[PDB]
Amino acid sequence: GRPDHCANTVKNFLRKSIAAQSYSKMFSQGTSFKSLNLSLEAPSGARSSFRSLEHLDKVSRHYISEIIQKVHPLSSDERHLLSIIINSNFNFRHQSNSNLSNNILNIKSFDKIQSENIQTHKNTYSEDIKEISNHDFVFFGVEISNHQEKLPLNKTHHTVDFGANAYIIDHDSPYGYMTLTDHFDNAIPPVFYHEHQSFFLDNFKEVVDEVSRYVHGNQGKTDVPIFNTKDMRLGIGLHLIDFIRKSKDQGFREFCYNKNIDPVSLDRIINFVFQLEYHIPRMLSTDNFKKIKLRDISLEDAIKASNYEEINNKVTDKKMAHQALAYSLGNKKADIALYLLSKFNFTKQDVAEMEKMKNNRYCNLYDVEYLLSKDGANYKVLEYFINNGLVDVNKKFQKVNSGDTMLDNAMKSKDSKMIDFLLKN
Amino acid sequence: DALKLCPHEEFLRLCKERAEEIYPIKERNNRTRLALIICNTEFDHLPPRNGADFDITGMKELLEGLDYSVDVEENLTARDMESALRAFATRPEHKSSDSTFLVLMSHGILEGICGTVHDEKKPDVLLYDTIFQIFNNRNCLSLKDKPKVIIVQAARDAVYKTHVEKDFIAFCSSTPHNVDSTMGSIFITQLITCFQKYSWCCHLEEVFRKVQQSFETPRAKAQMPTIERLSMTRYFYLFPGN
Amino acid sequence: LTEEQIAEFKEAFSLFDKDGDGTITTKELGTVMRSLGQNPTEAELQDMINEVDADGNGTIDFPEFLTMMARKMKDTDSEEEIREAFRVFDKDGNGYISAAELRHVMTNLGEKLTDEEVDEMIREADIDGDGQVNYEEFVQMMTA
Repeated sequence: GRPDHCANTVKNFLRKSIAAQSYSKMFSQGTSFKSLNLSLEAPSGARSSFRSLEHLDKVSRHYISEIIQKVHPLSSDERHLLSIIINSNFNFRHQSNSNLSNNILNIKSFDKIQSENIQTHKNTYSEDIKEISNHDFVFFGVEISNHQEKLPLNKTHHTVDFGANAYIIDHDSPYGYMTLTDHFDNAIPPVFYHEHQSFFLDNFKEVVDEVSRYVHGNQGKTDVPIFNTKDMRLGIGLHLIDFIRKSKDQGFREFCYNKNIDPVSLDRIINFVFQLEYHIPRMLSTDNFKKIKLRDISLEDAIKASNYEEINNKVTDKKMAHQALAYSLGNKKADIALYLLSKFNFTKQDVAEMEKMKNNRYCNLYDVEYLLSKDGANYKVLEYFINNGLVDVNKKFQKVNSGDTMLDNAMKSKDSKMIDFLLKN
Repeated sequence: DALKLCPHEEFLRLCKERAEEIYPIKERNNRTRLALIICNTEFDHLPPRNGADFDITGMKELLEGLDYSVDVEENLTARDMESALRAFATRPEHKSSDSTFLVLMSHGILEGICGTVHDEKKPDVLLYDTIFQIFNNRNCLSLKDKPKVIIVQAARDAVYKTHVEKDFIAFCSSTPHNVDSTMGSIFITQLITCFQKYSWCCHLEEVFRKVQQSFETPRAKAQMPTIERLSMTRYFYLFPGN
Repeated sequence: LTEEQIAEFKEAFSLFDKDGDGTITTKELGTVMRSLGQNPTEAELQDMINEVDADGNGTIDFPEFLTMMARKMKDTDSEEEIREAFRVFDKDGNGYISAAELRHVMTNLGEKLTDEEVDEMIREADIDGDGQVNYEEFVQMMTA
């Protein structure tokens, strides 16, 4: 009844609206949804109503009913495991090579980053962005939390290490959604690709060849189960008990049906049988988080992630700055390149020494002028290199596409700004 | 370093005893072996191909360890690819050479490889038959009766040909666009390693067969590389280090 | 107001009747409720269990469960309540709230949240880019 209560209702409403926009994008721009009878109409006006959220709840109810009818009678061990998973809370992990956390951890979605850069044109849309359109969601791996082992229990999602820094949150988001695998890839790999394969190889048998299986709804393959935050635990548990009943390894069955099952063991089982993926709409900004540095990162991964801290630590000499600027131009990270150009003063002899770099991939393969002209993103640094006279405009390439000049790369990328710049200079 | 070299005495012995069964080798002195790598990474109307730089560098270093001078062309249209191959075939260093390698890497269809400005509504493709025509015994006298190796990596009457398209071999990979590594390709990586460890003792096709055997796992048998348009009648020992 | 084909609660309930009795145990109530995405406190659980037959040893039938879920679902905030919560901060009576007014409300009142989050939700409230926020229109647009 206090004014705080009304402000809380207001902000809950606005967060609901943000999530509604994200889910409307996903359900209207997703081509795979139309074949599965799960598609949704586009927003009539500028924004979308809560009908995307009720559609999310409807498809969650659909998948819950599909898995409940598959096993309506439940045994005692099945229901005991179901209660264990229903009452267990999750940790959600996002891995990146970038520094996403200071006093506060702020992770943004793909679409938010696009809208923030305000690049003039839209490059060709990738298949995932088109088939699932989950690109306004921050993605997370899922682990069990009632453990006191080292916090990153699992370090790989779809056998991919998405970064050295692991950011972990311990609270469910009210408007996130869970899938049993990747929303794009609905297949789990063989055992040789699983991180914690040693435990299962040592203690379990036929599950090794039973675990690699398309996890799909009754509509068939490519039917990815979607569960909302309220229904996720039940769906996870029911699909898990379906798989366990299908399994012939009695050891695995009685391990996952142990009444006093270990939480870390349960996480191993859920990371084995499934590869759960959690999605929080648009941004994720909180003060309650844990940051774990799993490993050191390479200078090139640092340039790609724009991790200025690791860059400054690793780039201390001009010979290392040559590598850094090469990796910046090759990976089209113009701002990092300009930071390096201000912090280190580069001369023409520096570019000559960069041309001789055989350790670096980009400079050993390509001419530096080629690297400057390849994409419009490097325009600024190109400008810097030409206004400061570090490279001559009419220089003919001697490594890749020999005989061509930077004007040719400009005409390939169809960037009129680069063409005008090169023509007048 | 990784490329194992064939001992010189074995080179002499195999050239003497099985000369009628292998392609002749020009002396390292005054030899001008050339190889060409065409690779399209950025496309106007198609998804980008990443990790191609790793494959370019690996293929370049391997071909140079095999004593080939490598030309590398990137982001070319189909017409520019045809012109580049035609120019390479009229390169006259091939007269002082004994073989050639053509590594073509891009997206592709069944009929040919895709250029940069390619779309389903207006296609931009270099046909494989065009490639084999440009280098046949009639249009490329410098490489007549010399082995011609075409490594292709793609994603997603005519009897005259059988008389003029001689001494060709094609090793083709057709792994889909996204299946893997952003730091390489499994086909190019396996090829480089098999060359590095088996070129010293086995001929080109034996190395190709060992690549194929490396793809015999149940998870990789689907993307097995294929040997196509074999016009060879002798065996090509690359005799590395000689 | 009233429930409609949300009797799918029964499905969840039926996953937890060990016997065909159609009877869950009191000890399981919370669990079953958490199966439906609800997080009842121990006080609410005790109040619900005392309403149901206390004498019977862990005997809750689906009629009683559905009666409890009826209130649990009818206690969700309504559209007009959200509209009133908006109007609490617009003493102008104009029907609009300044973007800075809403920002001050969210920074110095309610549950604390990061400034980037308040920026995102101010962007959501500020459709046109102007200082105005038509709360009536916005909440009506969001409620289908």
